[PDB]
Amino acid sequence: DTEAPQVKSGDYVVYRGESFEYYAEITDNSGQVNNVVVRNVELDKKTNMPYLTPDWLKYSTDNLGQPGNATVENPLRTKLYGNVPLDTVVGIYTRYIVATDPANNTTRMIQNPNRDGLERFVLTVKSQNEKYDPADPSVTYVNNLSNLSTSERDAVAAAVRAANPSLPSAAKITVSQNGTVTITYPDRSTDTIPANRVVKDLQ
Ligand SMILES: [Ca+2]
Ligand SMILES: [Ca+2]
Repeated sequence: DTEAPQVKSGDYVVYRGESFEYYAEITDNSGQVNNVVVRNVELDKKTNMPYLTPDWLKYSTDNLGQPGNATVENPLRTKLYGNVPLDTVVGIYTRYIVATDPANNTTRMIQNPNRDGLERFVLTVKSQNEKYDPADPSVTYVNNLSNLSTSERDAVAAAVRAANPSLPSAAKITVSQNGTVTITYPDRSTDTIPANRVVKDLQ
């Protein structure tokens, strides 16, 4: 056996403050894979060993080291998962999935976008606001569209929550002097709802 295992992955998106779960598929001409490693291409400048960042990106593979566990008909599944911290940066990470067969052939890491979705994958970390699309609330009637009272602002905030049960429980809903709504997600990103869908002049 001189053929390394092959990997089929994809483009993975995750969101701060949210959990994620993706599955990559691994095959080998022998039908058996003994190890799968998800890793940065470069070695940890300290231990001289492979590592994986971000530290919140985890992986696990069931049924390693068993005959017939990685056939083209029934590929081996590696789970990539985690909970994205609220405080991590938003950005892209390009990482590699490398598997080893009984002959100790291991998938090669090739730094080329033409390998994206195979053994190389791009993990996009977006802000939490990008997971949600706030819905307009039932309008609140106000005396003056240019100068909302405290109680009118409170009522708008409640109306926005009532119409958006899917929003993170810890999101903060604030309302400006003209009825503009800001939804501040736990990761501090924001969405806005324009006043003209939220408030109406009483008269
Ligand atoms: Ca092989
Ligand atoms: Ca949004």
